[PDB]
Amino acid sequence: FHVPDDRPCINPGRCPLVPDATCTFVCKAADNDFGYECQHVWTFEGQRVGCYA
Amino acid sequence: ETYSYNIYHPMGEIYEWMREISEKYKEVVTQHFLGVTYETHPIYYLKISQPSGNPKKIIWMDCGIHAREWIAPAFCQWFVKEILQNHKDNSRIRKLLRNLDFYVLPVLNIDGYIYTWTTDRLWRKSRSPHNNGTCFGTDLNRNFNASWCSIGASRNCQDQTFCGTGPVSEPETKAVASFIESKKDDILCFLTMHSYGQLILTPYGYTKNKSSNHPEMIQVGQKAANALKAKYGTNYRVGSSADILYASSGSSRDWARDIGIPFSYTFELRDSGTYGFVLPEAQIQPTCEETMEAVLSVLDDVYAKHW
Ligand SMILES: *[C@@H]1O[C@H](CO)[C@@H](O)[C@H](O)[C@H]1NC(C)=O
Ligand SMILES: *[C@@H]1O[C@H](CO)[C@@H](O)[C@H](O)[C@H]1NC(C)=O
Ligand SMILES: *[C@@H]1O[C@H](CO)[C@@H](O)[C@H](O)[C@H]1NC(C)=O
Ligand SMILES: [Zn+2]
Repeated sequence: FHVPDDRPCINPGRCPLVPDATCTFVCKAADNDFGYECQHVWTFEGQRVGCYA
Repeated sequence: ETYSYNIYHPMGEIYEWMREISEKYKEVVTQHFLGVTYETHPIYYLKISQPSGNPKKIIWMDCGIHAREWIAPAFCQWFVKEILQNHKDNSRIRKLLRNLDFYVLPVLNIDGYIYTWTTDRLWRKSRSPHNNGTCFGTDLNRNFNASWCSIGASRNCQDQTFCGTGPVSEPETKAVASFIESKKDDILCFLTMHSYGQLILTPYGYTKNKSSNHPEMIQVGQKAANALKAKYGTNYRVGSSADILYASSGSSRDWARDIGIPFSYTFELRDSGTYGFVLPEAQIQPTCEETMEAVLSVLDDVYAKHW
C-alpha cells in the first residue's frame, strides 16, 4: 500500500482556540482495506493543540 | 467509599462508581441503559428522583461528549455526589427534588474518552471508522439534527468537526436523541458540560438569531455566572455561541432548544487557556465547587418559574 505522504492540510479552516496553529495531514500504516489511516493534526510552537472546545 | 472526586478517573472506575453509587443511594437513584457506543461500551444515565406523588419535570445534564474535556465528566460525578450526599438535610436540594428529577449522563463519548487514556490525550471525536477505516471519529456535537452541517462543521472525515455521514448517524447520538425526544415535554433544562473557556453559552451556534426566550436565558445565565465568580473570582462570559465563541451546527444544545426545551445551555468550564484541556487535578475541586454554585443558581431560577 501506498501510504499518502504527510503534508499541510488543504483548506484547513480556522483554529479558533489557537488562531495561529498549523494543520498537518498525517497518515500512518494500518491494518485495513487500504493500508493506512489519516487525520488532521494541529500544532503550535512545537506542541499539538486542540482547536475547538 | 474511598472514591476521590478530586482526581480524574478512567472509564472502568466510572462504571464501577455508577454501580456503587446506585446501590448505596438506591432509594433515590436508578441507573438506566441508553444504548451502546460504536465499540459496544454501554452508555448509562443516572436518574435522581425523590419518590412522591407530584409529577416531576426533568433536568438533563450530560458530560464528556468531547473525549479530551476531562473536567466535564469530573463535574458530572461531583454534581451527583453533592445532590446525593445532601438530598435529606439540605433544604435547597430537598426543595428542587420535590418537583424535579435529575438525569445525569456522566460520559457520553465513552469510546473517545477511553482513547484519551490509552492513546491520544487530545482526541475529541468518537471512534467510529469511516472511509473503510482510513479515518476515525465523528464530532458528536456536530451530529444532532439541528441545521445539520450548515455551518461550522466539516464533511471531511479527517476533520475534528466532522459532522458524520448524516444527521444522528452515530449510535451515541441516536441513543441520546431518541431518549430526549421521548421525554421532551417534561424536560425544563438541558445542560451540556464542556471545556475549556469559562463561558455559559445559549443558543444558537448556527445563526445569530436569538431564541424567543433569549432575555430569560441570559438573565438566568448571568446570575449563574455571578454566583460562580463569587466563589474564587473566576470570570465567566454569558452569551449565544455564535456571538461569543464560534459558529457551529448540529450541537445538542441547539437541537434541544429546537425541539422546545426552554432552557438549553453549554457550559465551558476552566480554564482560559493556560492549561487548556489538560487541566491539573489540583483544579478539579475548585472548578467543581464554583460550577456547582452556577448550576444550582440555574436550577433555583428554573424551579421558581413553576413552584
Ligand atoms: C470498502 O468498504 C465497502 C463497504 O461499505 C466495500 O463495499 C468496499 O469493497 C470496500 N473497499 C475495499 C477496497 O475493500
Ligand atoms: C431531522 O429533523 C427533521 C424534523 O424537523 C426530520 O423531518 C428529519 O427526518 C430528521 N432527520 C433525522 C435523520 O432525524
Ligand atoms: C432568523 O430569523 C428570521 C426572522 O427574524 C428568519 O426569517 C430566518 O430564517 C432566521 N434564520 C435562521 C438561520 O433560522
Ligand atoms: Zn466540547
